[PDB]
Amino acid sequence: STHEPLEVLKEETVNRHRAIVSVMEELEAVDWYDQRVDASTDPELTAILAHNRDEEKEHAAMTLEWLRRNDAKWAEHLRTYLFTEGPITAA
Amino acid sequence: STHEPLEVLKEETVNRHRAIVSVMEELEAVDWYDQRVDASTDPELTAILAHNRDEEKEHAAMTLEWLRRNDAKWAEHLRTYLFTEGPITAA
Amino acid sequence: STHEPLEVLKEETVNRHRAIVSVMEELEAVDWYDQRVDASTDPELTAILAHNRDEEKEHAAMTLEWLRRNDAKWAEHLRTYLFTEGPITAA
Amino acid sequence: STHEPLEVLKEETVNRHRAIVSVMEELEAVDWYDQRVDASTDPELTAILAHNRDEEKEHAAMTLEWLRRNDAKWAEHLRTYLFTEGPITA
Amino acid sequence: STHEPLEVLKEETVNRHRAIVSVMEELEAVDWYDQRVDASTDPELTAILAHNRDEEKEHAAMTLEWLRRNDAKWAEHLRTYLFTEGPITAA
Amino acid sequence: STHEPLEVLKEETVNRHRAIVSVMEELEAVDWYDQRVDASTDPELTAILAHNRDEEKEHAAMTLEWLRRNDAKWAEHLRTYLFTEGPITA
Amino acid sequence: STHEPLEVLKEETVNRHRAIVSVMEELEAVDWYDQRVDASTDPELTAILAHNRDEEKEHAAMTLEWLRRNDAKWAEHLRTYLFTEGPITAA
Amino acid sequence: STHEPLEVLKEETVNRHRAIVSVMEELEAVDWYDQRVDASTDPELTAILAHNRDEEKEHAAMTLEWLRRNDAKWAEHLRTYLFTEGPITAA
Amino acid sequence: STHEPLEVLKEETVNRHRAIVSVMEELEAVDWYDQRVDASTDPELTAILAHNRDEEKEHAAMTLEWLRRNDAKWAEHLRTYLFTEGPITAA
Amino acid sequence: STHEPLEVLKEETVNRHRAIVSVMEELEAVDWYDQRVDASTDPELTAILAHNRDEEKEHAAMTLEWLRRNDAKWAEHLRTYLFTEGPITAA
Ligand SMILES: [Ca+2]
Ligand SMILES: [Ca+2]
Ligand SMILES: [Ca+2]
Ligand SMILES: [Ca+2]
Ligand SMILES: [Ca+2]
Ligand SMILES: [Ca+2]
Ligand SMILES: [Ca+2]
Ligand SMILES: [Ca+2]
Ligand SMILES: [Ca+2]
Ligand SMILES: [Ca+2]
Ligand SMILES: [Ca+2]
Ligand SMILES: [Fe+3]
Ligand SMILES: [Fe+3]
Ligand SMILES: [Fe+3]
Ligand SMILES: [Fe+3]
Ligand SMILES: [Fe+3]
Ligand SMILES: [Fe+3]
Ligand SMILES: [Fe+3]
Ligand SMILES: [Fe+3]
Ligand SMILES: [Fe+3]
Ligand SMILES: [Fe+3]
Repeated sequence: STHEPLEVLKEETVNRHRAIVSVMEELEAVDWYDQRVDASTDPELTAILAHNRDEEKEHAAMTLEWLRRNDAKWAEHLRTYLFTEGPITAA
Repeated sequence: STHEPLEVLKEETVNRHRAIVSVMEELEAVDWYDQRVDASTDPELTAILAHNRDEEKEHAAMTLEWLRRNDAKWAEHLRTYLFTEGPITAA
Repeated sequence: STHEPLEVLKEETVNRHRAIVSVMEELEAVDWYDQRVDASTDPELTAILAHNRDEEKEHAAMTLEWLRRNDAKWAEHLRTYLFTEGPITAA
Repeated sequence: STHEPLEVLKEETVNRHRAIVSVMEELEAVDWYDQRVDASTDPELTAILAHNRDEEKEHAAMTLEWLRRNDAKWAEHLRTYLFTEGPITA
Repeated sequence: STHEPLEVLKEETVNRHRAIVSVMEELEAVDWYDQRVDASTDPELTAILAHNRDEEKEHAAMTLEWLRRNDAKWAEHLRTYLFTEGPITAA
Repeated sequence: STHEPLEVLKEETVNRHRAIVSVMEELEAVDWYDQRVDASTDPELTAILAHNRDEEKEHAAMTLEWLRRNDAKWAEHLRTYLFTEGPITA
Repeated sequence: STHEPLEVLKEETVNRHRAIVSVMEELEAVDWYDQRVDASTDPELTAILAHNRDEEKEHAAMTLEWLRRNDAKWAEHLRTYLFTEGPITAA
Repeated sequence: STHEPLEVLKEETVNRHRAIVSVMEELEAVDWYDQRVDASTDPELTAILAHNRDEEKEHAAMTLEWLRRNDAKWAEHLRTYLFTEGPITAA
Repeated sequence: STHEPLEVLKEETVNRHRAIVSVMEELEAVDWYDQRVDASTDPELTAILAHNRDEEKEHAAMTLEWLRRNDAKWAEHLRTYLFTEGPITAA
Repeated sequence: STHEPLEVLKEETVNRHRAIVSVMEELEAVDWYDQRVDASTDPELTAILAHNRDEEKEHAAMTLEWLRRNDAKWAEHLRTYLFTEGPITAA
């Protein structure tokens, strides 16, 4: 699932790939579940969709913390913007 | 680009969809660029790919902070795991 | 996200569609996470990937149980095969 | 059809992959068929579509049972929720 | 799932479409299952795969007979070639 | 275009794959052409579309006979339903 | 199957779209069948594949003639290059 | 980009594949551009789109002539139908 | 082809969408033709592929110029980097 | 991610491939972000989307300048059309 041949990729690059596509898949699941929660017309299904939705956010956060500990630029930019106040574009 | 009809989705659900697919696309770009950075055999191109790569991480971080500010469970789970030490699964 | 126009689909068909597509996506996440667990060369990442993997199995089982309660034929066939011993093809 | 090279995957991982994608494909067929059953305006076709639909559930159930027998946490989590009463999120 | 808008398609064209895509999907399942049957290294799984495989052929055959009964050229061409002997291109 | 590596597939399996994918593509063309025939507002084009459509059916029927001759379960199930009368789900 | 909404498209444009996509699908079948013909290890199947292959070329040629009759620039460029000798880039 | 492994394909088959997929891509560009021409509400863009469209037809015709010179059935079938008069299905 | 409903998109956004997607498709064609030029083993075909390739670049440049003239930020950023000589990341 | 096998492609072809798909992805991001800016009903999100949008144009422009410096026909055709006056077609 990589775009370049594995023999020219550094191991750390490939591990970061694994982490990044995981976050991508978690975000997609968050998004789809939230849409299904709004549209669902069954209360028992809605409670299940909403529970799964919010656990995906936890999955994403864990993997994003791993990216942060293993990439100086993820560390730098996440530190600049996360948990701030005032206009996000002026930080 | 939504899986459910727009008329049954809450406004904040659609705006979070816009933000979430944006973060997904930034992540994809990070990964793609980093792979091309490893495989490139032209250092002038490599310099452009790496420059672009790291700005995508900033675009992702900005959008993630917006999500964090506009979604309680994103705020909760990001607070739990980001900028921690020790085992990520037990934070 | 349906193959037929929503206005000819019964309400229950559309809810089962939401549940079915959720189980599909969970199964896919299990499989992909398990492959990344095998291939990962970073122990902290591996711990995270395996943690998320097993929670997707729980998201799936919760949704399958909803399908079972809301579809007589799922109930019948799941009852026949799940939690049995001996040859599966002979139950 | 795997995302990681086969030489780094354990045999058991690959067999579970085969089962898992089988279940996915059965689920998809159940959903597709059910929608076509609702939309179809020919009763003879509808009968075929519905027949096929419910046999895919059986295909899915059989494959899922194998998965369950060959993966400890599938077995654990399915045991928690399947054939229960009261709120599923509990 | 139609290539043309439903509002210009005749009802019977749309029903034949439902049948054709059904057969297409069955054929795909037969093929994927057979490939998994050859590659599987667990005999209990292999037996299930083979079982499912052969029932997809029956799903296809039922739907093909519906097409034969509802389309005169399907009827003509299936009668010319199916269950014949000697060279297929010379029937 | 196979989901499993070629080195573990039997030769006959790969040939059936060639046949099956051919039939799938013929069916897709039949369907696509029939929709275009319905939507077309040019009679000369429609005539071409309809002609091509019905020849795809012949392409499919030929390849389907090859499968019937080379796969016992295709022979069995095709024989149960094809050229029959009364309700198909029986 | 169009990229723009049908009500902004001229009728004739939509009919040329039907013809063009038909030719595209015929070309694809020609290519795939030809590849299957080279790879097949069953002579009887190969004869069916080659027979079908060459009839796709006729389906394509027929539809292409309609295009030529209904589009002045198709007529111009097909006239310039088809059935010529010497270097194609110098026709 | 081939469906069969390159080692079982004849060189000529692969060159024909390169030409066929080129024509397919040209036809797709012709169609897409023609749709954007009808839909555009900017005349300067429209003139560019129309210009590109008609040059794609030329690219297709050139490549189609190469196929004709390198494939007996293309030569046969193109000769039968192109630049004819009266009903196309009857040449 | 758009990701948001057309009725919420400004007319100029939609026209820029048409141009942007045209450039993307032109770039794609340049890349694929260039790959086919390298791999082709028939010199007559290679000459056609190379000719078409280089015309796609002209199609892209024309459309890129339309974007330059109709979008302030494209104009600003293209002006900064196009037709320069020093190291690209420092302009 | 190439359509031809890497061992038949020149090094320069593959690096141009890396730049071109990068430009394509940048163009796609510009378009998607621009559509989201129009549709967004959250002004704080809109400002992030617009910021990111315009930085993608800069990423594209850098990469495009690299292509211009490494491909004689890109340089020739870009020089013909960019930053010109009068009708784009007649330049
Ligand atoms: Ca997913
Ligand atoms: Ca992208
Ligand atoms: Ca390992
Ligand atoms: Ca059975
Ligand atoms: Ca399927
Ligand atoms: Ca049965
Ligand atoms: Ca096709
Ligand atoms: Ca009509
Ligand atoms: Ca294209
Ligand atoms: Ca200068
Ligand atoms: Ca250079
Ligand atoms: Fe998850
Ligand atoms: Fe970005
Ligand atoms: Fe999940
Ligand atoms: Fe099935
Ligand atoms: Fe089936
Ligand atoms: Fe055909
Ligand atoms: Fe055909
Ligand atoms: Fe072209
Ligand atoms: Fe072009
Ligand atoms: Fe970018």
